[PDB]
Amino acid sequence: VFRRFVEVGRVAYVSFGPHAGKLVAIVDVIDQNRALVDGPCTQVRRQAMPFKCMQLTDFILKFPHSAHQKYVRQAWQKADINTKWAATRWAKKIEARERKAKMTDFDRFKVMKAKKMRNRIIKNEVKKLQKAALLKASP
Amino acid sequence: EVQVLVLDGRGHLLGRLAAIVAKQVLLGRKVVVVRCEGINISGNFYRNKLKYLAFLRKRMNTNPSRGPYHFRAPSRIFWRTVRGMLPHKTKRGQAALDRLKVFDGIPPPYDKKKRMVVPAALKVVRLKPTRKFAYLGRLAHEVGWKYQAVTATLEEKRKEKAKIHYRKKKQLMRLRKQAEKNVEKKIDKYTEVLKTHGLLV
Amino acid sequence: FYVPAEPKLAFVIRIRGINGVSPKVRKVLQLLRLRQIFNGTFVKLNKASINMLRIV
Amino acid sequence: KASGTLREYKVVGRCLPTPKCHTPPLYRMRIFAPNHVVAKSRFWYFVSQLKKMKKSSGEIVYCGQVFEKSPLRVKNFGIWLRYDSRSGTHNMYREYRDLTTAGAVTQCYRDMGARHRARAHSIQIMKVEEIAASKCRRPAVKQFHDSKIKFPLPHRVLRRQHKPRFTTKRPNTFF
Amino acid sequence: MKTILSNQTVDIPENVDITLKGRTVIVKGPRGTLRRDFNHINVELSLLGKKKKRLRVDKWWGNRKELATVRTICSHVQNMIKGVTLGFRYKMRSVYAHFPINVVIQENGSLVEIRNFLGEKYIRRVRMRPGVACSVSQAQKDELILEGNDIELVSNSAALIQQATTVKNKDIRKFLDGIYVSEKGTVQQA
RNA sequence: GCUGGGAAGGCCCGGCGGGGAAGGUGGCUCGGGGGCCCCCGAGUGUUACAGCCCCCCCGGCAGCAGCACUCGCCGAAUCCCGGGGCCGAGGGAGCGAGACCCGUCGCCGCGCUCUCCCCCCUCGGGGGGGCCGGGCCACCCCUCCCACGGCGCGACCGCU
RNA sequence: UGGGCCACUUUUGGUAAGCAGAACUGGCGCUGCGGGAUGAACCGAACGCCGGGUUAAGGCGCCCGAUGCCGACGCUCAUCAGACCCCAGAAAAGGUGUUGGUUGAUAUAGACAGCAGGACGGUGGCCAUGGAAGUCGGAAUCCGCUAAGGAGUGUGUAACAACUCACCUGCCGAAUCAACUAGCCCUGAAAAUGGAUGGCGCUGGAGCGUCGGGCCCAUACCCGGCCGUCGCCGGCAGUCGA
RNA sequence: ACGUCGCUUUUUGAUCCUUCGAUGUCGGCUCUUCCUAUCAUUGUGAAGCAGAAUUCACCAAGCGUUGGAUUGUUCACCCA
RNA sequence: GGUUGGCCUCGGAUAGCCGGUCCCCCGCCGGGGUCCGGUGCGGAGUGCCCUUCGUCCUGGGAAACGGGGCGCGGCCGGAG
Ligand SMILES: [Mg+2]
Ligand SMILES: [Mg+2]
Ligand SMILES: [Mg+2]
Ligand SMILES: [Mg+2]
Ligand SMILES: [Mg+2]
Ligand SMILES: [Mg+2]
Ligand SMILES: [Mg+2]
Ligand SMILES: [Mg+2]
Ligand SMILES: [Mg+2]
Ligand SMILES: [Mg+2]
Ligand SMILES: [Mg+2]
Ligand SMILES: [Mg+2]
Ligand SMILES: [Mg+2]
Ligand SMILES: [Mg+2]
Ligand SMILES: [Mg+2]
Ligand SMILES: [Mg+2]
Ligand SMILES: [Mg+2]
Ligand SMILES: [Mg+2]
Repeated sequence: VFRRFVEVGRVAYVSFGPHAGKLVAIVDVIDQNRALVDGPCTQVRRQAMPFKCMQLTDFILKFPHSAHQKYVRQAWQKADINTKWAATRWAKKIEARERKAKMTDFDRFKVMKAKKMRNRIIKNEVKKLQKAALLKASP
Repeated sequence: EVQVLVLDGRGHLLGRLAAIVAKQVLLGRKVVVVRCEGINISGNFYRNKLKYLAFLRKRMNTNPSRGPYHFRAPSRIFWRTVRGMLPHKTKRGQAALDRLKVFDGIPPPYDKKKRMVVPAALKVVRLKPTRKFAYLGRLAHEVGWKYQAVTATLEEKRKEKAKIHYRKKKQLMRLRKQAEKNVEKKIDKYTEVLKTHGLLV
Repeated sequence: FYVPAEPKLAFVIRIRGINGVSPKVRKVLQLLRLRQIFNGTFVKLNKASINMLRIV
Repeated sequence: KASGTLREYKVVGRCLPTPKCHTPPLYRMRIFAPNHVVAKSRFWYFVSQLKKMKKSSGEIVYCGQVFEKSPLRVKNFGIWLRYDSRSGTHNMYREYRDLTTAGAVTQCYRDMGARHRARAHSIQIMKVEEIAASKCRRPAVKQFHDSKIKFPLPHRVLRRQHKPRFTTKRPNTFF
Repeated sequence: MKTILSNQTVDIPENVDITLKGRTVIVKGPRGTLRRDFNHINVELSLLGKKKKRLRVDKWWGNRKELATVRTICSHVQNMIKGVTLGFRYKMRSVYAHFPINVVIQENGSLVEIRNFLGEKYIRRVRMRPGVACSVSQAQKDELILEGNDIELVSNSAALIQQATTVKNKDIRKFLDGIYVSEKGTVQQA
């Protein structure tokens, strides 16, 4: 049933803690609660990290366990996880949340106007579809 | 807040939910808990039934009619649990207790409304999956509740009506998605604004 | 190894109150001028003063 | 002795020079302590048991924190210790996995408290060695000596149970 | 200690197919179909072979008690396979010193009437579990045959009969009368 | 600022290497797989179609208890700015004119004028550079004493 | 005033006692306040009337101020669970519940467990005898063939017989066995009105052990206001605008 | 058996904390309730349980546990 | 005396979910089996809807099969 595993090379999104919002790669495993973790292209130096603040992604790099940061970074840049990650639905949901949080009063006003017009048009088309689908005279 | 907070009691742990509800009604909020027969208690059923039977044993030796009143409905059991966490012998605590309404099943006022959930009281997150638990409905039925069967039939009837409502809602949402892809040239201008400001990924 | 000189100055704070204090401790605290809780004073450290600090 | 996160201290001491031996031997100890005050106290506690030394009759010529030489390398630590139970005294060998010696010793103190109800004043660490995986003996440690180790995170418990406190949606566990 | 991974695999014969719906196993063979859910056990079940039909049970981060459930599930599934391919047949011999135990089989083998147990005038009526058929054998004299697909139900029905024929207020080491399970085998002997 | 004059780490495929292996890469063997070609599991072991650890003949560059949030103790080796809250007790401070309309007063820290040039904005106003000689330290030369630590060379004393 | 009493520790009589009697210091008496749900004595701290800040001991699911931390690591399931000085209930002894630890032993020259074969000959060894044949007993405890077998581990017979072991061997293919030890849990564990971790309740903990960061508030501490007492045996007769 | 660890407050002691400007002091009768350390009855397990009878133990206090001679008796003893 | 926009509802699982679509059965809609997507839930309660200065000239878009009726009359659904 499981599709994502903690393994050497697995890229994890850090959800909270000092490095919240960043991506890391799992380099080694210790004591079922922590992992050796190194994001060399996402500004996370090698350190222990609890699995509780990790959210496993779908990317898996290829390097041996406890290989040096040079090799982890080479594996990160080859098949560049930064661009692949930015392309995923997960990352753009995060981006939408961030840019909705930084919305100003003027932007909120403009969003309200645009949403008003969009919803009125959509509901007019919905009424049109319902009325068209109500013309049923069939055996 | 200013609206009535309706909570669905299914899958919630008795004392956790009661603590949350007691603090809410002490903060002046009106709380309605529905489906009190779906409330769970941690620990296996025999142990919890023994707790209730020990509660049944406590009665005034001189006059049991004056003694403690053991309410057998799940709603009244949960209500008494909340009363244990309220200061019910003061006017403030009594007002808090008056701001609480509990039901077995979901009566017609609240069966047409959206039901909230308290994650900090949910069995799924609060209890290890290897632990046993008891159903408040079964415990009440076996300590003397009389309406487990009729509430079950009424609940299944309500669930059939709710399934019909959900099918209509899904039909409307499919039609809305079709409308969105239909009127798109006249909509992409405002869609762009929403996407720019983080609504509507 | 360089062993630094043993410190010649101490700062002493009385951290307990004035209730139920044994007479010798009471006398030494009065000699240290700590008659109140959270009263501090400087103490020149030597054998005589250190053995007084050990009492209190 | 209480705790925190422990640090390792190299403490070097000796007896005061006397007109019997002008240059007494220097003794070095590894002390795992919250701070250097506790480290000096524990050093005197141990050398009073081993040699006939005292804080008054001796001096501490050095006390410095020993930084971990490889804090970025996973390793296995074997700890030999002795502790007082409620009914006797026992010697134990325990194994931990960590990046720092002081971190492993902190793990040992937490574990002794958890499993044996032993307090830090009862526990008495006497050897910490980085051992090889082939030399490890405890199965809990040995199960992590897998070059292709792989496991999911099965039952994720919701931890932000109060943000929000009330919500329509019941949480998801599978991820 | 929490073991990282404990898994066991069972092999499914060609003539029987297994379908997974979460932790619900559906085993369909020539003799019928069997349903059993294992939602009380937190394991993952996977079907691996399109050619040899392996079913694997994995338990991750299990302690002692919940590692004890992996082989329990595997053995239950093997019993399901055995039931849908060969079935289960429990033989019961009725033993008595003096009074012959008269067993008559009512509608479709689902009801058993014990008449003369230890000379009593009380008639014992034992109803078999659904999907279990009882009959009186022809090869042996005082022998009942219980046949079915679910080993749970078949052996529970056999226990119902055996405990129905129980001596009261007597030395049971001397009064040995009753109906006892003599053999637990299969049908079709394959 | 200090520390092991931090420990680790980054980059320079670190280069000439030497060695050790295993949580064993490739390869080889065996056993189960996808249409004799591509995977999974178990053995061989030393680089291979990955990597790890130690010693280097020696490292170099940047950064430096890091603004990639790995792990300290600090401030004569420490200063600047901001926000919230509570408060406003006191009431003749003048040594001076001989007070006169109400002591804008003492201690403390500063600025300008009683010198003259300039410079920049502004229509007289505002903002800046100063304006001559001394020492002391920074840089170069060689130069004394002392303290502390190390190393070596003796002469004396004590101790085999 | 000349009835004292209590607590740590020392200590005498007594089976013991919320018993009787001493030593030392502190306390209650004479004393409020924060905490211990409650309480003369325990823990913190001693008090004029107030504002602000901060603490102690103790706490922070709800009662009830404060953890609504994405707290850390483990242990533990109780059909009488457990839950904080004094303190308000338990022992010896047990457990193949689980978790750690110590020591020893067996095993790819094939362990362990299962299923499957053999388990002999001198010899029904001697003395005991009513019958004691390997198995009621007293000493002996050997030998040969062996892969191996005790002149016997137990059941059984009046005695035999017949089973069974320890002993070897086949299959099976990789780790296994034993004795201790001590954490939690369970057994041991029975009283009278109905009832008490304070209650509700709590089992990814609101339990137990080890730890972190925040946070709560005492009449305590700091800053300030006001009252009074005490001290400075303080100042002012200089109203001396000259 | 020798030993040893407990529980109970239906015995009797020990003590003197409450009550001496007074808590009516034995027994019986009457009546209610509670406990279980169960005599019987329900359901079980064990035996030196063949049956009958009996003994040990478990869940268990729902229901019951009587009529009399002697004695103030509580106790005791006998008849049934 | 309070209060200072509304949410008009699947069932639930949690070692799993949600949505959509083509064939079979149920009298034209659901239930299955494929298949296709999504899943740190975006068909998202960290969400959605409504969004209030008012009018007057005055264009373009949306609409124009449109809005407002304490206007009447009828019908249907809902019983916990
Ligand atoms: Mg005190
Ligand atoms: Mg089997
Ligand atoms: Mg009988
Ligand atoms: Mg810095
Ligand atoms: Mg004033
Ligand atoms: Mg006394
Ligand atoms: Mg008095
Ligand atoms: Mg006094
Ligand atoms: Mg007092
Ligand atoms: Mg108090
Ligand atoms: Mg108490
Ligand atoms: Mg205050
Ligand atoms: Mg409290
Ligand atoms: Mg609160
Ligand atoms: Mg107990
Ligand atoms: Mg009277
Ligand atoms: Mg009276
Ligand atoms: Mg009993």
